[PDB]
Amino acid sequence: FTLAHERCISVVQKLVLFLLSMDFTCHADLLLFVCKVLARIANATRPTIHLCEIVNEPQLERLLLLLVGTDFNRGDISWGGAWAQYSLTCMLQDILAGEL
Amino acid sequence: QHSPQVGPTATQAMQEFLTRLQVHLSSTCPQIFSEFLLKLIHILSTERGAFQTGQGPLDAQVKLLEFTLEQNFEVVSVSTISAVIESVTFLVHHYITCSDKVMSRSGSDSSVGARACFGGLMTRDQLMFDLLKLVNILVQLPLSGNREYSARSPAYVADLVLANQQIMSQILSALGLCNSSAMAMIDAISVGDGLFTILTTLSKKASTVHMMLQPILTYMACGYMGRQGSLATCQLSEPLLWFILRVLDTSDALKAFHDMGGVQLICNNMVTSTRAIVNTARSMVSTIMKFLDSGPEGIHNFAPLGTITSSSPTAQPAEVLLQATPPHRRARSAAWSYIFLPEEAWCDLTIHLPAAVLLKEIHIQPHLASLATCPSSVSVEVSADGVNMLPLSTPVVTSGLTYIKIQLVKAEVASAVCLRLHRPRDASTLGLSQIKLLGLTAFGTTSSDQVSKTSIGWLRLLHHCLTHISDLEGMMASAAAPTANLLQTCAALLMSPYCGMHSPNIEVVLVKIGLQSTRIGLKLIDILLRNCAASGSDPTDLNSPLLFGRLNGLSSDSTIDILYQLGTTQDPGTKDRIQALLKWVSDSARVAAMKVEYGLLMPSPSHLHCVAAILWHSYELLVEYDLPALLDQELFELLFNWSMSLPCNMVLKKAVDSLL
Amino acid sequence: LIIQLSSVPMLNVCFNKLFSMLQVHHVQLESLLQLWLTLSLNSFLYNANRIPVISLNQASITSFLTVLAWYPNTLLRTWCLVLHSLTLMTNMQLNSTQESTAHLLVSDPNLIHVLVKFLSGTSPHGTNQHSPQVGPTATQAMQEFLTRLQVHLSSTCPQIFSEFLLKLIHILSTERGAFQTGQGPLDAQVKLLEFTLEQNFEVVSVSTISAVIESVTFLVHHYITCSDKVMSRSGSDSSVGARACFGGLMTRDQLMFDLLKLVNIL
Amino acid sequence: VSVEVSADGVNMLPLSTPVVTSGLTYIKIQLVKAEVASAVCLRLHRPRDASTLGLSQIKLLGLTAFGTTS
Repeated sequence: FTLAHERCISVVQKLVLFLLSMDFTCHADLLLFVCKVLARIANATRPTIHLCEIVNEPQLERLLLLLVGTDFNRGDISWGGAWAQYSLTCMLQDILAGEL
Repeated sequence: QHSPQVGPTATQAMQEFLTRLQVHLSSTCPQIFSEFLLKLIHILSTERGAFQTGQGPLDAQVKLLEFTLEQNFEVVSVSTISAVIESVTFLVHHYITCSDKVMSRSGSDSSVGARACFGGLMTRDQLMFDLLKLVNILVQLPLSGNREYSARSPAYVADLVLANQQIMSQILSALGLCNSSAMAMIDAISVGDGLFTILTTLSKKASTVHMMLQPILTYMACGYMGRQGSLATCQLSEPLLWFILRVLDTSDALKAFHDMGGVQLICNNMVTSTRAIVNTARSMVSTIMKFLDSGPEGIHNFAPLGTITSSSPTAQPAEVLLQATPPHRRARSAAWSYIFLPEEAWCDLTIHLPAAVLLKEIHIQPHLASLATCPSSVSVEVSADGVNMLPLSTPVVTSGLTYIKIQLVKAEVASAVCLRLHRPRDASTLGLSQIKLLGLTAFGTTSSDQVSKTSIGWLRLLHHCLTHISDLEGMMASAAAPTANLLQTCAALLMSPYCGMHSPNIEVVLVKIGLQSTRIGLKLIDILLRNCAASGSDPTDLNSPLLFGRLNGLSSDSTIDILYQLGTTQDPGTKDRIQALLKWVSDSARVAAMKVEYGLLMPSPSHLHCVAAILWHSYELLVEYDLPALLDQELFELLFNWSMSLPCNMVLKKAVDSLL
Repeated sequence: LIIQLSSVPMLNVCFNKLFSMLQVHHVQLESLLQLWLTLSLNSFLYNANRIPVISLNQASITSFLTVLAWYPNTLLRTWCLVLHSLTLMTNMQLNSTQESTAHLLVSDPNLIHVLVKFLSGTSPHGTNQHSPQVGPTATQAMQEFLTRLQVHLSSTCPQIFSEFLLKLIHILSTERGAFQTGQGPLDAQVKLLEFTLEQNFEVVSVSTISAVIESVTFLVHHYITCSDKVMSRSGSDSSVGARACFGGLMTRDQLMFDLLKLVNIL
Repeated sequence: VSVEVSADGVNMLPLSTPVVTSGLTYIKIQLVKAEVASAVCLRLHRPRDASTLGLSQIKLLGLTAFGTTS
């Protein structure tokens, strides 16, 4: 069981690009699994993938706005519910912990 | 320790004093008394006043407002009224906005919350309700000739209020935050009802539809707290939608709304808001997790599966507090006991769960045999990861209570809970019986407003605009079609689980818009049959609509009904629609001779049967165009070859044979 | 075998933008602070001796304090997040001859407003009943914040910190203040005073001291003069009253006693 | 509990704000300044949870001008 670094970057980039393009025609339960798979794949490779390799600057800004922005969150209403918020936070934390 | 009240005697004395003042001044000059009373209310309700900080005796203040509500204001000034209205509106908006996330009350209490509306189909919120009643009385006062005093064309204070942008913005924002439950299934008791009544009166005294309509449009044209930008849309709720629908109940109001360009505004808002929302309903993933038989008021008690502990090294083990079956009500000894040191003030109990849970309620039952040992107050802390614990609110006073129940206004993902119990007032030992934690799971057997959460309110507004009055209907259609990606958004909303409005209304809207021209009809046919994604959508923009996530050419009864309505309506351009349908059939037949687009690769059998029914019923009737000329022999050859090449005894062959 | 960069520069840029977006209402303060804490402490408790991984600018801190000063109403959880955030920001470095972060924080007029707002105001007052206290956790957080401030400023210029403490006490104790009307959380105020009692006031001004003495003397005289005619206790209370002397042969009077001890030291 | 005291026996004046007595096994109100009284009124508030009031005993303590009781 060993994952090569070169092959997985494209998969992770496509997964995160899939995350940024969900709207009312997509459901949160799929997001809960996409986040988990992305984090596991990122941590699996021996030279673990860094967050700078995955996302772009506007992409990272949009990703953070999904959690803290006021056009996606409205007071007591969250982006994709508490489970989606929790999954996004856990994925970001796991990637950052893997890098350090 | 003293109560923040005053007692039944001082209140009655103050009431008598005010009554004597009013009686003596009535025959001479009641306007002076009314000015004095309004100024007193304004000073009390201003910034850093008693009302805002909750300072003085509540009963006396409530009695003051009750006495004020039956006065007469026939000559009072106009600056005083405006100041009072501004102060009260700001105070009530602040009160509605910032409310605590934790609710706790006695078992006897049954009053509904502040943000609850249409309940009918002491407490501080009663003070707020009385203040709103005062505003409602004030806003109906006729004005004098020079518009400097209230009077004894009739103008009204409502016109002055409507011209103030801050007041109207605050009222609309406050009403947008409320919620309703009775209206979900389709007079005033709460504060939201007071806001609704105030807005209704303002609408009834507007004197011109433009004056009432302008603040609504300005509110709908901006985002959160007036912010601009892309993907920013105004908060919308159920009572607010009800009020807006009541405003647009007449032909003149609808015509003025169309003239001001609101019909384009709502369509743009719908298209943008659909982009910024993810559907929170369940889908294939939940079904498959259910099929695996397990996975990572309908709520369940998770306490029996956790572990309880305490930070005091000399504490009695407390694993009995988690048992599901409560002890006997007449037990002579407490299930768990704790002894306080003379210098101690708090004790703590921590519950760890094996997995994260969406927590909603906490139940604590004290030892009923002796209530002198009930804890004086309780502090609750919640941890999601399991190490960093964060307090939830200020401690809750629980003296003389036979049952403690804490509810979370916003359910929280939790994995550990800490309870801090305060030393009793009189005794020196703590006695407890049971603890329960209630919540939900992401998946499994335990996993069990829509306007505010989705983008369906704009669709209801559009349906009302299109179908309320049949005379103006065509006009509205002409203003709606040129908007971009509207048909795709409506179709996407049509093929989703029920989210707040039934399918027939969506079908009516789609049919009405798709028949006002001929290009629109062809676009709708393409949307329903061969491609339903957004137009000119590159994922590199992060702001343009992207309607992926749905297969092409899916058939449902609503789609069949829409196709039948489009096919068999006698109007100019029907020939082009039949041409497009037959072209799609021909393309689907041709692509079958592959030995690339989805939908073409799978013609849904029900759609083919619908096309056959359209042809049959069009030929049976009489039409202004030549139907037989359109049906060529080449199409017959293609259909026969397709039927022969296809295996017997399946629905696709039957549909092809019906077409033949 | 390739070389890969670090993610902290672009994280710094994004978080500085996010903090710059607060004033015009494009982000939510509580969510932003929670995410900041979670990502910064990833180097696992809110220990007050950890350097944040992500670091902010001077402008970000100024905007943060400016927003906090006028913020409409704050719940208890928001205040706890704010206190933890300030405690971590103290350990942060502004380098990447500027002053320290602690020096920037103390010499800012908005910190006085923030602390007064915390110590003189309660949660939103709904129809429910809540104690006029704050709990054992927020008090500990505030104490840790003050301790970190003092530790960082001691070697550089403790007189600034002492001036800051005296000015805060004077504002709290003045007319129409929290102490005069008995408004805020009592336990936090008592903790603040009992922390102040161990400070050093070597090179503080003389107008500040005189103002503090005048305010405290007036407040204590008022408290002693107007006391209630009715006294009622539990069966366990044993402390003597205010107007009782030579007894040697939590509670508001303890706050008054601590204020008097401060005057005696001054 | 709210306490009112009348010296002549007809006009009663409240003594202070109500006293909070939740979860107390014995209620004892002391006057800092002893008061000449001939009638006493006690106003009891509705309990937080229950809907009935239960009482056992009431005592009034004082002194006279002359006699065996000082």
